[PDB]
Amino acid sequence: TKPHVNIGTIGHVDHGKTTLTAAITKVLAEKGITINTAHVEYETENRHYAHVDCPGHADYVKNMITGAAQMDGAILVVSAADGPMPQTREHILLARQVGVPYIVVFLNKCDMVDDEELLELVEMEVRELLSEYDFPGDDIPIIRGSALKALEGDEEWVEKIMELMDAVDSYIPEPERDIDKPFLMPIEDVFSITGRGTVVTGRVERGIVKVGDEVEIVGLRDTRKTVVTGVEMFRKLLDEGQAGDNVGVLLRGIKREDVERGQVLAKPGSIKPHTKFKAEVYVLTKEEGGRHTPFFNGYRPQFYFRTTDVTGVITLPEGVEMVMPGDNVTMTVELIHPIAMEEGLRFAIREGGRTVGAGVVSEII
Ligand SMILES: Nc1nc2c(ncn2[C@@H]2O[C@H](COP(=O)(O)OP(=O)(O)O)[C@@H](O)[C@H]2O)c(=O)[nH]1
Ligand SMILES: [Mg+2]
Repeated sequence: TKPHVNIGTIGHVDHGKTTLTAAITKVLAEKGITINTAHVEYETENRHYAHVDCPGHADYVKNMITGAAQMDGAILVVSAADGPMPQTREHILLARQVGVPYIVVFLNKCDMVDDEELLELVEMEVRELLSEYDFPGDDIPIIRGSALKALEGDEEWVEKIMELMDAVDSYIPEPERDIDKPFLMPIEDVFSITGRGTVVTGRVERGIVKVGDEVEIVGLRDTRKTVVTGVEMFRKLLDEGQAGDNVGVLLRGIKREDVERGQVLAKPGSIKPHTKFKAEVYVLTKEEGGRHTPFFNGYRPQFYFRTTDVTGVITLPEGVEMVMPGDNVTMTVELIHPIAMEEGLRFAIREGGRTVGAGVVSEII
């Protein structure tokens, strides 16, 4: 019966994220690139959660950009004593750059703060700071609690943990399943057979492709349309192929010269080709197998999107001159060929087949 949701705690060091994570688990029970990540699983009445808490700054940066999970929502932990602090802002910004869809706030350490008027002012400030980065600060739920005192079993704080989790259960919706999204299949291989026409293999990323459906071929070249005359696997002929399936798809009236790896098939109009975009990117450290030297405004490495890579030129934001191994940066990119893309799409940066970066499209230009 029970739906799955990926969430995780964000906010400034020491504000209570790890404590809150253990309070939530305690209470609910009673009822290459390296990322340090504590994962816990727990349940409410209505839902199953996979929850990540990170120790270090770098970990949040890397988990957010090059995940593993992808957060359907985040719990912003903020100390009522202190107020929002620099990493409060940084994590809000990152969540916006990478497309964390919803936020719920837990104002923590309310056991250290009598004075209702002060709590309201800290609350108003959290709200404004959320709205600076276009989250709807006026409607976000903010619960006032104490993770410490909830683990001691103190009743009023145990109930604030439940108030949080009720809020999460209601305000953070379940992610749209991939099968209910517009059809999309990145193309891996292309075969021309004289008997049949041209078939493109790959994995359906989303939706359903049905024999007789019409699809666009998007990216690299100009968007052409066609109709699907066949779906297949090794000795099976199928009427359709769905999200997760590896299939060959037979296309009608398509010369082999007119499709290639890196293009996608897609429901007509569902996705458009682009060369220019903004992205948040994490640059790997020497130790992660990345660069050991900085790069600058000209830099022109390979961008890997779905099944292919395209050369692109990187422009740094105003007042950033260099990027070191281990930084994260918002960069603007112009690729030499268009690629089917949307905000939220993740990609790698490589040079000579060696991974130097991981990124996500934050804005299409
Ligand atoms: N007074 C009080 N202290 C807390 C509360 N939650 C956490 N702390 C304390 O603040 C410190 C940092 O908490 P922790 O969960 O490690 O912070 P994190 O870095 O955000 O994960 C620890 O000493 C906690 O015991 C709370 O609800 N009330
Ligand atoms: Mg912690």
